Amino acid sequence: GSRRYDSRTTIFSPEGRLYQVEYALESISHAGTAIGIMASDGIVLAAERKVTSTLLEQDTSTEKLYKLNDKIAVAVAGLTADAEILINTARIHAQNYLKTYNEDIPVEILVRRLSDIKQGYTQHGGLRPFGVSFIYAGYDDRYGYQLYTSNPSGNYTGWKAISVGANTSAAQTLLQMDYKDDMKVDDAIELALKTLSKTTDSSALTYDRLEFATIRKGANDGEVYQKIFKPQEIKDILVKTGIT
Amino acid sequence: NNYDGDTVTFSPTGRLFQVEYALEAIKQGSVTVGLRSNTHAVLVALKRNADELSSYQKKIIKCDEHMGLSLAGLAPDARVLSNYLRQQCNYSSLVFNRKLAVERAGHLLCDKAQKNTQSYGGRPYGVGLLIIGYDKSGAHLLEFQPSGNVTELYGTAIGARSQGAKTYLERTLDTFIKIDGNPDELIKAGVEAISQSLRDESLTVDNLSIAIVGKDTPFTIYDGEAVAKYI
Amino acid sequence: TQQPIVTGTSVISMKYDNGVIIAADNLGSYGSLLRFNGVERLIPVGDNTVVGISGDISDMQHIERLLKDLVTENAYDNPLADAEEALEPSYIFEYLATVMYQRRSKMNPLWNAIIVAGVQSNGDQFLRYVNLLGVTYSSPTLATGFGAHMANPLLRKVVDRESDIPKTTVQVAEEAIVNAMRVLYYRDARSSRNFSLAIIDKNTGLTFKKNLQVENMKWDFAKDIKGYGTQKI
Amino acid sequence: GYDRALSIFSPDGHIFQVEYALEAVKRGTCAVGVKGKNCVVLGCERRSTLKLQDTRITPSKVSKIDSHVVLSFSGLNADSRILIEKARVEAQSHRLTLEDPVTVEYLTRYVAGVQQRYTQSGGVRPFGVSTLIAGFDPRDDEPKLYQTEPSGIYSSWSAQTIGRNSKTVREFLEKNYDRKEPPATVEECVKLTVRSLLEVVQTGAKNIEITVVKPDSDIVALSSEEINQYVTQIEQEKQE
Amino acid sequence: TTTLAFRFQGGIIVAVDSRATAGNWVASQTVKKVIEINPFLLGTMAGGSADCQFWETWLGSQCRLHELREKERISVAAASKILSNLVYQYKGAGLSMGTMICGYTRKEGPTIYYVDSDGTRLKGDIFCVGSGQTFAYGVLDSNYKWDLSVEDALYLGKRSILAAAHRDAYSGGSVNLYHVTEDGWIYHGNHDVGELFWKVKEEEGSFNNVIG
Amino acid sequence: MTDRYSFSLTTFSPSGKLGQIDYALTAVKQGVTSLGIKATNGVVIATEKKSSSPLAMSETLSKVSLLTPDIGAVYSGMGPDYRVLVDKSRKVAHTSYKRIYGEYPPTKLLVSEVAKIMQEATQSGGVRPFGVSLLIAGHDEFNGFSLYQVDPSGSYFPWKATAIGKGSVAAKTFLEKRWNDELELEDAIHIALLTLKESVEGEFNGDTIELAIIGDENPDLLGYTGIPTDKGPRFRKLTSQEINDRLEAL
Amino acid sequence: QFNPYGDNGGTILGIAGEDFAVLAGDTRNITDYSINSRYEPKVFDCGDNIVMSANGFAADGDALVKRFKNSVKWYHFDHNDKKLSINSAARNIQHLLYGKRFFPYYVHTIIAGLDEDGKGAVYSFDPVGSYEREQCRAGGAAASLIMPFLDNQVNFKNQYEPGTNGKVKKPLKYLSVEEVIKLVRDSFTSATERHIQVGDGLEILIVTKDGVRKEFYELKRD
Amino acid sequence: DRGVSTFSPEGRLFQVEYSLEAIKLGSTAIGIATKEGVVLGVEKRATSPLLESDSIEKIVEIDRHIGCAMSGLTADARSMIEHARTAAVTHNLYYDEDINVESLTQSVCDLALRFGELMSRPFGVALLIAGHDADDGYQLFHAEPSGTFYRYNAKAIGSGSEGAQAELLNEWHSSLTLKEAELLVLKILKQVMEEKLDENNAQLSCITKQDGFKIYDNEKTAELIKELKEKEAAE
Ligand SMILES: [Mg+2]
Repeated sequence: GSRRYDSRTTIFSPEGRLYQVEYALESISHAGTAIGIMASDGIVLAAERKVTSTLLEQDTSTEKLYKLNDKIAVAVAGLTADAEILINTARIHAQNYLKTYNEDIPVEILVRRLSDIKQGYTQHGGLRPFGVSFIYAGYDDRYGYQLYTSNPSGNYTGWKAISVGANTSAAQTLLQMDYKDDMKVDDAIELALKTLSKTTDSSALTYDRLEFATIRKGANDGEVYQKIFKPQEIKDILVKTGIT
Repeated sequence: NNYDGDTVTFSPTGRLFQVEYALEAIKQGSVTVGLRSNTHAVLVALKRNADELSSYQKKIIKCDEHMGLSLAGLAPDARVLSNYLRQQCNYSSLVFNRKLAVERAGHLLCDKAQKNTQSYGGRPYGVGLLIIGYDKSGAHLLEFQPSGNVTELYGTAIGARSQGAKTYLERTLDTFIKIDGNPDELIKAGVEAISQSLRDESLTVDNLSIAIVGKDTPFTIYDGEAVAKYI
Repeated sequence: TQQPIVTGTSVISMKYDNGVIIAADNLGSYGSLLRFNGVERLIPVGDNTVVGISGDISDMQHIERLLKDLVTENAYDNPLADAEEALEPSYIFEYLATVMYQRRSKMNPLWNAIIVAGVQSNGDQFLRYVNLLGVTYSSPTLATGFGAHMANPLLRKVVDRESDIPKTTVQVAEEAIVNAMRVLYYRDARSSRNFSLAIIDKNTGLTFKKNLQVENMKWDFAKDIKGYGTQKI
Repeated sequence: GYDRALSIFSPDGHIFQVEYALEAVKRGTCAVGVKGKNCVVLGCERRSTLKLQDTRITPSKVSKIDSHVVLSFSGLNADSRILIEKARVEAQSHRLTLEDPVTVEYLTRYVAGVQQRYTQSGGVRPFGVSTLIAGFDPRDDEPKLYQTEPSGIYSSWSAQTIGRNSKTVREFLEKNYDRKEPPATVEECVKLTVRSLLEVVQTGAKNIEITVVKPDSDIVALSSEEINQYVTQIEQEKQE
Repeated sequence: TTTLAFRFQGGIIVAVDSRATAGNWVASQTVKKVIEINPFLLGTMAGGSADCQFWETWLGSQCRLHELREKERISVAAASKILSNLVYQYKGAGLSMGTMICGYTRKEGPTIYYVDSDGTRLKGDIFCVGSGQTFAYGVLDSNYKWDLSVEDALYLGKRSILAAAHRDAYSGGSVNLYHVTEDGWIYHGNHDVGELFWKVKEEEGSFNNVIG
Repeated sequence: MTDRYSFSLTTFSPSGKLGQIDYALTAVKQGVTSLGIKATNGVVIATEKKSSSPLAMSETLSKVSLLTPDIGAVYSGMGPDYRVLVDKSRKVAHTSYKRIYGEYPPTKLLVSEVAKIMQEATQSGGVRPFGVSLLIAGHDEFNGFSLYQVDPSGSYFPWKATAIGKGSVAAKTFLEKRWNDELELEDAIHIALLTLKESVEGEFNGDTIELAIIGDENPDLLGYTGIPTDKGPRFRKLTSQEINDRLEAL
Repeated sequence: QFNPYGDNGGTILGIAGEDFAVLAGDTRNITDYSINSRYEPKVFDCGDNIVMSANGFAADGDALVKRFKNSVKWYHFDHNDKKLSINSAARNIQHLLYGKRFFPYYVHTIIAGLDEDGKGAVYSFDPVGSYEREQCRAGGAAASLIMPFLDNQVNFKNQYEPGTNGKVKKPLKYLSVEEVIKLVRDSFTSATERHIQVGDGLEILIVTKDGVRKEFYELKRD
Repeated sequence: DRGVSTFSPEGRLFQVEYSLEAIKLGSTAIGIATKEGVVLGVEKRATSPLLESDSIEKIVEIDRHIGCAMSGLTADARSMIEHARTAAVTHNLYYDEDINVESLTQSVCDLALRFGELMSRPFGVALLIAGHDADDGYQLFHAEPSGTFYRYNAKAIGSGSEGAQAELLNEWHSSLTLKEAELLVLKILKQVMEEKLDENNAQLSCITKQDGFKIYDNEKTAELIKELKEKEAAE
């Protein structure tokens, strides 16, 4: 019958690893590098678009950075189509929580929910996992600024600074070297862009190959503002930090 | 070989190996004999024990007051099929105030076994059954194979070494068919038939199992000292 | 739950020494409108059973098809379909009785009163009743609707208990039935003159009589009846 | 639905998927449970391959199932959350219907039941997780410590360890833990738990987590400095 | 019907009448309104007789399954709540039930739960249910003390049923007495109201209104 | 019976490749060249009508399809897969948008819905991916004119101009040299015809070329008058004659 | 509107002796003011030395008896031909009846036989399954006419020993099967006189350790 | 791969035959039926000295008149026990009586073959079901994952089964007392166990008509072990 053609996506190897999760992680390692850096006064999200073209309409394009709600955003590494399925589910969870409790969803609760969905695909259903890793940048009034990451296994962890996608080994070493706890957003912006500039597989880092975002309390008084940078604004911050 | 992984696969010569393997389970099972006259129908079954501490596995199951069977092969499958017969016998009585014909009982068993041979996921039944009964057309004896093939017979035997009993019945055909109005002599013929399938072991008091149904005889099973008379 | 629309009135029946008789008129009423005059309400099943049905006619026609289907089904893989394994009256009744009670239990009844009349394999007379409620009973005489009130009293004067059955001939039984049908025509406003009568005998088999009429009627005395009390002219 | 039998017997009578789930537990960070006379201590290893971590928000290894019971684990982290959630729901369901919180044994039996179910259900793989469940029964001062594993078997332990190099720390515990006289105080029990992890951990810095559970819903997690004092005192006695 | 149950020093007294009526017609005088759920738990029968019988012997099955799984006697709180949660699922369907779930455990002591087909579950010291409940309450309230002896408590329950049996037309027949201890309930006999009335009238000097 | 293929037929290989998606892209590569160019006041999408037989009436085979009055689509790869995607894309524009908001979806969101359908065929049980790449051109009030590409994976990208299928690599290079942000619609059509000629072997005329535009509102194509706000569709398929007229000025 | 229920009249009576039990019932079946049958058996031998009658709406009565007889058959299949004890049969019937709690069998069921100590047993059920072992129980149309008579003549209620004047009750001496049958016959003769639905014939089933025996008696047919 | 419900060429279900191998790896369980009662005994086999051995529950109560011992993948037995207990209690609810030991055993065995592609595999555990009813007296059954159950006068299952069964072959007779059976289980357990038998690594139980099913205290079993040692040293 049908059994013959079943890949069995949800099984352990003899070593106790999940084949498909491991192979999905291998897929993600070829995706454009995304970096998140958490500062005392905000969070930075920086990400590299994959070998673009001059005819790509950049100002209307979005492959890396997505908004989940007014307080939480994500950086994507892997299959964009898979990520959008999960992103829409996350947006709905945030709204369900807001409708139920009349309060914005805490960052970890949203992250756990998405991570639990990914987990399900590794344990039951016989379907392939989502070939996506997320960096979650968000704010709530309990823990303040938070950075998380989740991968196809459904495992998530908290970070001060983190990278996903390509060259994470090189990127994580560079971040570990220059990151400090008392760091500020403007410094983190510079670190994020410097790290990408060194780890990139491209010849040079330019505005058309980047997506950039900041979550700041640099919003007028006790509230949080998300800023998805425009192509011209990414070009300006590249000149300011002295990369171009 | 490559065509025995499941029941849904014909071999290049048009064979269903899973069904044939299920048929093999019957041959491994203990011998049981069936035979009838015009008034009575008799089941004789050699029960098998695990060891000397264990009980002897029961071989005969009552389906109604006028019908029952003996099994050879997977006992749980016989329980499923006998339960199904009990229900069909019972449905006929409740809905139509009518005792289920032995021939129609066979048709139902055939069709139930057939569905297991043509569908993916399932498996054939791993048991053979000998159904005896007395209905509106007299005494009857059926042989059920889990391939689906049900056969009305004067006498037969299934299980290990059943060929010896089957040849005996084939010789005695003209004698035992005429044993009308004499239950004890018809059982004697059945006990003498099943004896042709014995090696090393002989028929003891907790070894032998006999059932009978007839004109003015409800389906009744005899075990223990009730069969010492026939040893 | 429904309401009956096109209806059939009394079915009457009785046992006699060698078998059973059953009769029912050929009318399909539509309330007070005597709409359909050629409705057969006695339906034979094989050569040993006749099912008489009153009440809703659309449900009768459905039951008629079930019985037709029952004969077909019994013949499947049955070499003795016309012999030892032929349908008995008792089988046909029990089946209907099951259906009727199941249907009332789903609150969607077949709006009928049924009498199954026949002769069993061993020659025994079979006569049993079942209705929309699934209520069943047997008696030497059985009648539905108005028949119960008017026919039974007359038929019970012939066969008052079980011991009177062997003393009752087919001529006496048929006479009593035919008279009862006349009485019902006098007194039941939803009856017709035309009726069918079926005899199931253990010796002579099934005799089905169609297009019978109520005859020998008394009306002449009506001419003398004038006014409603005091009127003379 | 997906109905494929993933957990099945092999010719030698083994269910490899359940056995491969144990290999995932072997890979997981070490977890240890030690019960004293009036307390239970749960020790957990944190691999220092991950620095730049935010320890405030990162999922802690020990989880409260109720106010009186805790659960630690070794193996797949994502899998453990599913067992923890189910356990927490069952704990509240028990309080709602029985009008009494779960016993530690009951909660263990439930989690072990869930794990077992996943070893003979179609279309699912077993949990790559072994758990240590510890606490005190309601209105009871006797310490409880239980272990579960992917197959679904569970049992009570005076002391136990699971995860990577658990063979080594079990070796330590088997010679250092006396049943006739268990760690009489919180100090002694925590000390023995830290000592057992120091056989395997590497640096005694942020690699050791300790959680102390006492009777009547008295659960507290030790901080870095508090644990560091145990690490300091252990090695100073060792220099002799 | 008249059923009562009250907590005291020596445990619980359960007392019920025996009459069942269909309209004015007295169907039975020998009805059992105390369900023996198990050797430790008792339930009283008011409202729907079948509903009480069926679901309280079912409750006994659930209690048996509990102590097989948990290796421990089920609490009166848990046992009562199994019943109340069940009937609450059937709320609206037309179950009729007014019962006292009575038991004596280590952790709780003597405990009585009034359970209702509306889903009501009340813990209490004295409960009285049925058409004759008001008559029994009067005798109970004016004579009840915690420090009653087992002998006096048994009599109080018996006398309170008699008070109802006399006045309430739909109560009578006979009185069934039970005493619930920690080691289980103890049956204290069937007492015909006809004979009991005259006996009590003479010995107690009560019911002077009635000529004997 | 029952669909017993409840498991994924597309899975990650050890190297991290999703084989069936790659193979679907290989099928797209074999497909006939189609392209899209965005101008300041419009968008053009074009392809070759590769007629399987001269007896076949190639007018009955529409490679360029209207999705909404302001959105059009063209493809490269497997025609049948495209046809069913157009059916689903048309329906989803109504069910998940027009029946809710009382207006047609903006280009990017319709593209998003199409992408979602293609993504699901890449992960759902017992199916293969779609063997097509779509180029979707459209206009809406708040986003203006736009052009999107949608791949078998479900990934989609916005383009100023692009090509897919057989001679895409050469065509994209040709478009890079010609494209600027000051093109008028007629200029884009002129460039489209030039670009498309390179990948066409045989006949090159209005009967062998299918070309449509997203441009000005066409009140003549609305079918009714009386409502001022309703000004007609922006999607218009060029006629065989209209193409040939521009092939003389080529 | 369709009414799924009807009243087929009839009256049944169960009496438990010391080592026997009787279950009697009239054989008349009726609707409204018409007689359907003068002989329609109402009390049935269900096997295992148990007799049963479900009086009231005959369709539900016939359905229940049928299902119980079926339950006896399957009890034998499932439990190695074990005899179904009267107390076990009673509990089983409760579940059959309560199974239709919200669309009940409109019948008053009585069963009779011997308990596991060989003593006479009668069980009495309401329509929805509440049941009890009883010594004496009339059911059906003329139950109210019969039970007071039985209270007086079986249990000797309100009867005292002459001379004592209310001080000593008449002792509850055991009745023989012949004595019970007299009281059954007189109960039904009296019920026939004063209740229109009672008459035609009386059929009594007597249960002893030897088995089930039947006795039939004529009743007035008016 | 291949079907879960596939037959081998010899006419046996692969999965059932493989589960029987898992049971051979299980700890030893022994049952002995007498006219004074049935005795059930097990090897606990703790994997470490830190494992509190009294938490090992391989002997279990189904009803007051039915007990059960297990061997193999003991986690699989929990749902079987649950079903058994439910069946016993349900039958009491429906019939106001105790359920027959055979009928209980049959109800458990009906679960066995409910596997395919219902559960995904057979049970990896064998059960010794011991009990008493009024019809057939004291009984001991062996319930397998094949769905077959044999009644036994005495039976051993687990790793030391064939050695123990040969020993039971010689030792069992129809006039055994309960005390004689208790010692006999202890004797044979001690023979086949790897570790030295004591009250902590072995457990006894019995079912009698009067007292019902009872698991033995470690103090009670310890005395029977000491009684055993002395009587073996007595010759
Ligand atoms: Mg009368």
